[PDB]
Amino acid sequence: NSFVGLRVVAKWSSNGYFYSGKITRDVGAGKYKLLFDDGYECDVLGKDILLCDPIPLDTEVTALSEDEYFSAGVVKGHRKESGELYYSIEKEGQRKWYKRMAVILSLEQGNRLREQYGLG
Amino acid sequence: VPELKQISRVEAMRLGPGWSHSCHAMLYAANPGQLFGRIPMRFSVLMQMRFDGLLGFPGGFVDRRFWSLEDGLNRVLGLGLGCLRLTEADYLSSHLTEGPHRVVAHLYARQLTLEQLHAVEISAVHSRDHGLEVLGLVRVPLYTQKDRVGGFPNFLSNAFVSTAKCQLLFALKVLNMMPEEKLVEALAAATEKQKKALEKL
Amino acid sequence: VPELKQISRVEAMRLGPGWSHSCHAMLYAANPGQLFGRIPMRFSVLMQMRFDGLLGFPGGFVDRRFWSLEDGLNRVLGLGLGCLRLTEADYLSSHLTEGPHRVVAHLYARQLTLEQLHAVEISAVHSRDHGLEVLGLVRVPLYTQKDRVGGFPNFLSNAFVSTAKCQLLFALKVLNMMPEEKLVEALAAATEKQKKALEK
Repeated sequence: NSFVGLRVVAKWSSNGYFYSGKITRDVGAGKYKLLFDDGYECDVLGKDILLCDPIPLDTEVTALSEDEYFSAGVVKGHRKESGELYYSIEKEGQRKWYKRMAVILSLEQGNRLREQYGLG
Repeated sequence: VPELKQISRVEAMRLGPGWSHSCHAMLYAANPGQLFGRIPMRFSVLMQMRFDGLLGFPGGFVDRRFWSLEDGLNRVLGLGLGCLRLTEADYLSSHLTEGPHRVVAHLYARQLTLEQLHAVEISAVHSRDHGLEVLGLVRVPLYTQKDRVGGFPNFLSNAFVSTAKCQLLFALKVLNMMPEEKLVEALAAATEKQKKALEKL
Repeated sequence: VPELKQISRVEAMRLGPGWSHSCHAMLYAANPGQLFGRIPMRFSVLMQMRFDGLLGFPGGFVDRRFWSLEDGLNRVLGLGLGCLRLTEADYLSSHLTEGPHRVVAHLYARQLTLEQLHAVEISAVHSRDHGLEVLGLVRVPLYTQKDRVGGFPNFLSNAFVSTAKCQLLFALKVLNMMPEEKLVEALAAATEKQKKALEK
């Protein structure tokens, strides 16, 4: 039973957004060292971690569109190219492709996944 | 009091290129003046009205590919205040801002003389960013009036950059400018004022 | 929409002694500049952060048993804006404020060049009341950004002198600076912001 090396979507604050990353160390006492794809590394409790990779189809997520503003969308497909995962997010009837780090969950969107993928 | 998650400087410098860095300065000075000749002001702090209609501190986003955090701050201060240079000795803290974007906010703070603080206000009206990104400087009133709203509570009820409002209250506490008991009191009165004003409309 | 009862100038001068009078000035200028090189700024209007932490217009109370409305207003303006005197021709409107206290608020307005407006901002920093009753001047952003809150709607979500917010919206309309639908939209977004922010 080891979570080290598994891809997750986690929040680094109790009321923040969920970002994609990986578990690096088992700090113990329900705590995990998590390295986010953005380079941020910190300890995170299991209740703040979603063990799901990729984000399931039809999930509502928050995506960075046009590299300026975030907005809500729905996952409609996945695709990997040269090791990089791309999400097909539909926003108001229009689909686009987003990098992995451009796809996050709001506190409400992620909390709705805790019972299916949560670590606590 | 709203609080952002702190991060050490060296660990912020390890954040990946997907993070944006912002540097802002809290300039303040002891003020022996008395409003109406009966209300001591104690300290004056400088904030500004931004292009987007929100209050915040001087500064902005910095490029740190090939420059330090201080060099980037001084660039955005030279455009926004036209004032003199700050150094690494003025660095106070770094915070991870509320999402969704990945931003780490560095806060600097220096106590000037009241004369030097006014000279910053004079230079700011002559700066390139005046009228464009910066729509004016405002002094923060740290006093409260007999009605218990006038002054600092009313000021906190304005619209802020969320990061700046957290930085203001965090700095006033750790710089020993306002007792933490007085900050929670003022912030509570401000919220109450916001409640009533919104209940009506 | 904030809309105070409007009374004529002569009807306001015949009110009993229990009424207080205030005089404030709205200085604005046509602005041909573009923010970020895209959105137009159109007009610049001057307001100020007051000692009490609220936004409002330059001016204050005038005691009619000592001053006329013009001489009283100009005494206050001289202490905060330097050398700028308005006249009876700059008078715009009179509005009866919300209770309990009975106050009549007289709005004055003068168009300037953007150069002259900036000169007023320079004089204000050197004025006598700078750092006492006036904590700084600010320009009103009349534009709205792509996110529909940036600019004028965010500005309208700040804390105002109740009369000043009505005088701003009234003056932008009758001075042909903002369309009616342009004001309603901004005020509705500002209110939605104050709700969205206080719930979170």
